[PDB]
Amino acid sequence: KTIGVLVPDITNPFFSTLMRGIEDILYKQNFVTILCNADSIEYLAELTRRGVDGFIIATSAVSTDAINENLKKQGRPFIVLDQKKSEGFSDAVRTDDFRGGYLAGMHLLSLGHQTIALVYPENPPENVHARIEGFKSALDVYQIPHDQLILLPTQFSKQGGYQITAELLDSAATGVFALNDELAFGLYRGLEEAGKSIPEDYSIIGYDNIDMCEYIKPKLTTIAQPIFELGQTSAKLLLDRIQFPEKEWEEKRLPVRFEKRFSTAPLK
Amino acid sequence: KTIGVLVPDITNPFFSTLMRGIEDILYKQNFVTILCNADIEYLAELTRRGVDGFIIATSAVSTDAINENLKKQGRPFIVLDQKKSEGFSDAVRTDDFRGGYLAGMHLLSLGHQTIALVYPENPPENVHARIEGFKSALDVYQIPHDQLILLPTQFSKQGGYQITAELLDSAATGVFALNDELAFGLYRGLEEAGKSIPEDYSIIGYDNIDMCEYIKPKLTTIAQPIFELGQTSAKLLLDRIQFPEKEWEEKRLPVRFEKRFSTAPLK
Ligand SMILES: OC[C@H]1O[C@H](O)[C@H](O)[C@@H]1O
Ligand SMILES: OC[C@H]1O[C@H](O)[C@H](O)[C@@H]1O
Ligand SMILES: [Cl-]
Ligand SMILES: [Cl-]
Ligand SMILES: [Cl-]
Ligand SMILES: [Cl-]
Ligand SMILES: [Cl-]
Ligand SMILES: [Cl-]
Ligand SMILES: [Cl-]
Ligand SMILES: [Cl-]
Repeated sequence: KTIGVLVPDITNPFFSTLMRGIEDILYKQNFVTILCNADSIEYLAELTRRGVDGFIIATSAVSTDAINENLKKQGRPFIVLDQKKSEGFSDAVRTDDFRGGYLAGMHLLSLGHQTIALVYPENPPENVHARIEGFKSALDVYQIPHDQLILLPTQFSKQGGYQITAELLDSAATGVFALNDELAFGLYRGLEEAGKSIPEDYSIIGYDNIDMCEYIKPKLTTIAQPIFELGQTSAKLLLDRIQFPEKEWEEKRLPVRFEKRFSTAPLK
Repeated sequence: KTIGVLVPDITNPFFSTLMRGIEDILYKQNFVTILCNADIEYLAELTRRGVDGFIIATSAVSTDAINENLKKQGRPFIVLDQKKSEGFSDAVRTDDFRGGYLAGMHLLSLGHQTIALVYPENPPENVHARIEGFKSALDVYQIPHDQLILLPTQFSKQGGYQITAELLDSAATGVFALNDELAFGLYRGLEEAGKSIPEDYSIIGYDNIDMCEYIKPKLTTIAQPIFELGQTSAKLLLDRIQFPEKEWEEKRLPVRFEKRFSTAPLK
């Protein structure tokens, strides 16, 4: 009666809210939900030995080999999502990353920003990469040369956003796409400390719509993933797989949406 | 080789940072750390799964469940935070009474005499100790226990947000929020009501989670040594596993005042 959830980063509200959505569904079927913070030790092997019944895997740190050796051999069904690539004989839930990046780009470009900084994790996971590709598709619509993107790779965290502020200030960028909300919060701090204002000096759009977006000032404009629902959907898929081992293999895709708040403005 | 960490609220950065401190130590001894959000039979199920030891930060795990599952099956455990002490366990605590006292003394030194307490309804004992410490400070300044504006709410950003209207028509000029998440709720509520911090309200929070340094003004707060708390809890458990008959310990770690920019002298 135990389901294991493997995430890249439990300190990110995205993954704790994901967990809450999972728990919301599993609790009703008397499953215990446990969470592992697995980034880049044999998590799967140990948890499989402990008799964990099924897994929900959101991290790329869990390899195909580890899944084959432990989950498949021992008949433990699993769901993949988020940073984890698809696997044979698993169900998946994904959100529309390409679309979300496209929406972010189109918003900044509609406001007249033409020199734009991209704040993103060095060596991004594939879902994050797809956001960047969608953003570049928006640049193509506006015929912005891809080398007018100011690339600001950093650590995927508030601290990482904070640390690239000096580079942002030394660039000609007027708008910023932060590849998650945590990165954006880092930028807020850096810009505040440098005596700058949002949106007067910089338009910023983030990604996820974690709750904190509504508690900072100005409130952060962002691409909303349906985070809680993503967790619920992953849990429902797993319960259905446990109840119906031979049901159709599914790769569900949930939409994102633009959440317009007060961290962007037309370029003057 | 698996250790179970039971927390009351994984969405609170306090508990995810706690977890990171625990992992930091356990990882080095090749232990797998798993986390449960517990506020059904967690212990019974995880004990059956062969979880080797537990770190229990939630009061939602009962003495009976511990006896029936952990003690019977020889699984050592550590208690902390919201969880009360248990026989034949080690504990690590932070100085809650002191922290509340520091918060009260700070607001009172600034001239605030009508103060609001924003706290969780049905507070756990550690949070109650903070409130008692705060009241001790009010005693030093001979503030009746009356003026104190009592604003119980849900233990969350949303809870802090939702008691803002109650705060606004009180005579309070200073606020002690019983954690940083509650304080963030107040920021949002006060901003939307067109108020300023600290010009209209002095606010002091509790925990010193990372976000305190990313909001504006930066939040004045009582720091718990969160990461170190997790590390200490993990070290105690490993020592108990290596030395089952070592001294039973109740470690207590200090708190400290983090003065930032969300308070100011009353004008
Ligand atoms: O915010 C954390 C990011 O990493 C994950 O991949 C999530 O999709 C989220 O956007
Ligand atoms: O911030 C969460 C609070 O609940 C817990 O009891 C912690 O000590 C912390 O202050
Ligand atoms: Cl969230
Ligand atoms: Cl949040
Ligand atoms: Cl803010
Ligand atoms: Cl949702
Ligand atoms: Cl959500
Ligand atoms: Cl079937
Ligand atoms: Cl400040
Ligand atoms: Cl011993």
